[PDB]
Amino acid sequence: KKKIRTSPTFRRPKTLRLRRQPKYPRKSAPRRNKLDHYAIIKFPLTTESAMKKIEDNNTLVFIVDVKANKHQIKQAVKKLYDIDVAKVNTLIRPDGEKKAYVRLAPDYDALDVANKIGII
Amino acid sequence: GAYKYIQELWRKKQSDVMRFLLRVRCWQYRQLSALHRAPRPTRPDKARRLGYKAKQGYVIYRIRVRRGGRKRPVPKGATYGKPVHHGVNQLKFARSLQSVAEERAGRHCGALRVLNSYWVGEDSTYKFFEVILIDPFHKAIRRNPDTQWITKPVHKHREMRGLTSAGRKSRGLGKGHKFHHTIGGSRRAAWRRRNTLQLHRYR
Amino acid sequence: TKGTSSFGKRRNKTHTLCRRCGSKAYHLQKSTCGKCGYPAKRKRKYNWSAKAKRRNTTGTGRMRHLKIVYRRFRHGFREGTTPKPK
Amino acid sequence: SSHKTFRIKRFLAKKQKQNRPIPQWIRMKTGNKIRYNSKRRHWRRTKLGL
Amino acid sequence: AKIKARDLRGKKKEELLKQLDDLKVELSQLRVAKVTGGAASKLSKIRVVRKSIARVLTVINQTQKENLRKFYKGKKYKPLDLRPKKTRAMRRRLNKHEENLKTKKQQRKERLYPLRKYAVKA
RNA sequence: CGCGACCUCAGAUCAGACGUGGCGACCCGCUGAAUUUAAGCAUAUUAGUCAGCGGAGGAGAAGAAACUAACCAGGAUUCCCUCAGUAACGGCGAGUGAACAGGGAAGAGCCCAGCGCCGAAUCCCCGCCCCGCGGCGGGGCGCGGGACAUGUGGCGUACGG
RNA sequence: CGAAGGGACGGGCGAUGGCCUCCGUUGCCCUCGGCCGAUCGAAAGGGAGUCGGGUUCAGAUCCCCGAAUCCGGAGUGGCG
Ligand SMILES: [Mg+2]
Ligand SMILES: [Mg+2]
Ligand SMILES: [Mg+2]
Ligand SMILES: [Mg+2]
Ligand SMILES: [Mg+2]
Ligand SMILES: [Mg+2]
Ligand SMILES: [Mg+2]
Ligand SMILES: [Mg+2]
Ligand SMILES: [Mg+2]
Ligand SMILES: [Mg+2]
Ligand SMILES: [Mg+2]
Ligand SMILES: [Mg+2]
Ligand SMILES: [Mg+2]
Ligand SMILES: [Mg+2]
Ligand SMILES: [Mg+2]
Ligand SMILES: [Mg+2]
Ligand SMILES: [Mg+2]
Ligand SMILES: [Mg+2]
Ligand SMILES: [Mg+2]
Ligand SMILES: [Mg+2]
Ligand SMILES: [Mg+2]
Ligand SMILES: [Mg+2]
Ligand SMILES: [Mg+2]
Ligand SMILES: [Mg+2]
Ligand SMILES: [Mg+2]
Ligand SMILES: [Mg+2]
Ligand SMILES: [Mg+2]
Ligand SMILES: [Zn+2]
Repeated sequence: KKKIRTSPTFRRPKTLRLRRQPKYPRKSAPRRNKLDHYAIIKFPLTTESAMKKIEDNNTLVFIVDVKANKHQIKQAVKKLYDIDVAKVNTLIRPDGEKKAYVRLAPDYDALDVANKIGII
Repeated sequence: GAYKYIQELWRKKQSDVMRFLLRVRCWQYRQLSALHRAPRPTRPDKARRLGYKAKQGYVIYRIRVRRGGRKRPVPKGATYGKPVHHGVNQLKFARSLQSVAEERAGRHCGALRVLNSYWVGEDSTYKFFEVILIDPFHKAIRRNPDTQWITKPVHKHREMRGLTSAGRKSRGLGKGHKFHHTIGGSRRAAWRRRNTLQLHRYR
Repeated sequence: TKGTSSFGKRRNKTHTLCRRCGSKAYHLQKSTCGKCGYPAKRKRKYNWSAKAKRRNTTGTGRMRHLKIVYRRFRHGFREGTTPKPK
Repeated sequence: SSHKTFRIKRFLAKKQKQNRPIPQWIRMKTGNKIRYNSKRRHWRRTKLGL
Repeated sequence: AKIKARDLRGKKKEELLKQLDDLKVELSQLRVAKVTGGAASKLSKIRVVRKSIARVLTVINQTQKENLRKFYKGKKYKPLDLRPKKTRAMRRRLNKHEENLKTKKQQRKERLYPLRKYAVKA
């Protein structure tokens, strides 16, 4: 009274949990983004079935890093080639690295983008 | 001083004043876990004539040890070969219960140094000890001589190498005609010296 | 039949590659490695096999860190110094 | 099998990049003592541990 | 046209990263020519650009690190990569100041009974 | 039926630290066989050894007598030479087996609790002004927190104080 | 043989950052509470929603073309 135990169980009461505020950072600097835009795209493919897909299917094809996802590939082509991307399909080859079929918008076409890159 | 009266009262363990305390504490210590920090020494005079000071960095742990002998870990009592080694039940372990109470305190508290330990009451089933632990990295200990010897890496896990007060009594080392077994530092050092064949250059 | 016709029923892996030490001895149902003993913290090592200890001891790998310490030992483990520029 | 985990597929990728002949210009270096690939593996004869 | 690391240590990060990221453009254009056959003069220059990126990033990572060695110059707590590395066993031992601490009873026998110097004639 | 003081416990991605694992020739603590020998074999022997487990260090362990000795006495511990294949142990069978003194290699001693006096005299932390860094300390402070009379520091230890 | 829930629109005391008229948050107080056992375990069990035509030397219910569909998000409302 006037406190009342309307339960047969003693539960542990909740206490004040407060956030950290350390006297020093454990690491001196944030680590550098070592998978940047130039580390996504390694080299394009210039095979006979890659040039056959640039013509008829309106899409580029690169060899990307194995760590990258379909969102980083869509942003790295958008940055260092100044072209817009509709969708990206990816596969990992039996060689070991990952192939990316980046499809352009219907505005652009890959035949006058591969001229600027120089793979043609 | 009033430590001289506590020293004589703990020599009266069968008196009606002291058998009452050693039963109400043994009841209290039985209802807790086997590893349990005490907030202060139960015996404040026995602790301090074994190296305890009331400074920061000296902690006390209460250890509960099952008493009795050492039953041999063999499946269904079958120790094969030569009936001299058919003994299973009436076997005794080489270290004492206080030596295996210090070892269970320092294995759980790996970041602490086991100084020494004392007795706080037994049972018929259990036996309770309190162990004096030292934190070797506190500035109240490392900035003090006569106690910074334990902050040296040669004193790590001294309860497991058998160099505390209770762990050393089971080694058989001392001066005398009785202690000829360990007359080179240990029983293994004396065995290795009298079983090497010294082969000089000139025989 | 215990001979040739019972080898044809073997199509179920018992072991696979382990995360620690990489040998193909990680037992799938026991959830343990038969080579390094990994679910566990301490590394499996026995003295009844002298040959099996000189196959995964210190030195048989790269020693990416200890070859630098063995070099840094020869100058007293010096740190934060610059070799007297021109 | 067509159903495979990523770290066994990466295992199989390494062991066909090193299932390769020796280059033609290795055999003209100073102090050669190597003429073919002594650890080259065929899929039919000698299988992989995995 | 070789960039050298001591030619770079006076130029700030607003013009190092401008000088860095167009080497990475230059490296990406060379790997384009590596898979189109290209030219042997443009294949030997891959290593010249790969080490040019490694040299600029070394000057950046060293200008940055010494500016954090001096931001924490004289503070109570430093980050773990700025405090010394030497050896784990050497970081646990007592320091220069508390190995030569002695009790007042220890430094009284040092001053009452010092070790003398003495020759003995024959 | 509140407010407090403590005591005993608890929570936290609290502030700052520390332990884990490897190697393992040497070292310490445990655990611990059987082949073998006895012309069989069970005590014994192999052997407190192999295998198993834990913990170290550049050495470790031991170490300043609850000692040896019975002398006209020696004087920490470790190592070597000798004692000595001896005293002793043993189906007194096979086998096992030290130590003291002596000669050398090194050579070093010390500290508590207690008993006592000394307004806790002591220590830890965090801010602070002044000097260094390069294993982060001294000097001063703060009617600034805390440990602490359930005993910190100084003197003092069996050779007496 | 454990003080094993760190959650909850709401209620509200509010420190209050603002398109401070409020309105998205925020900490604590009063209020309510067993997925009562961390976690792992099925490419044949349970498990929302893709099909037709065309296309390659080798890939497709995955690529093109054409028809759909599910789940989640919509505070600044996207209109009825
Ligand atoms: Mg895919
Ligand atoms: Mg027992
Ligand atoms: Mg026998
Ligand atoms: Mg034993
Ligand atoms: Mg390991
Ligand atoms: Mg076959
Ligand atoms: Mg094989
Ligand atoms: Mg003193
Ligand atoms: Mg913290
Ligand atoms: Mg025999
Ligand atoms: Mg025989
Ligand atoms: Mg026989
Ligand atoms: Mg024996
Ligand atoms: Mg062994
Ligand atoms: Mg260890
Ligand atoms: Mg070491
Ligand atoms: Mg020594
Ligand atoms: Mg020592
Ligand atoms: Mg004495
Ligand atoms: Mg003789
Ligand atoms: Mg023997
Ligand atoms: Mg005192
Ligand atoms: Mg619950
Ligand atoms: Mg699952
Ligand atoms: Mg399934
Ligand atoms: Mg299914
Ligand atoms: Mg097909
Ligand atoms: Zn393994």
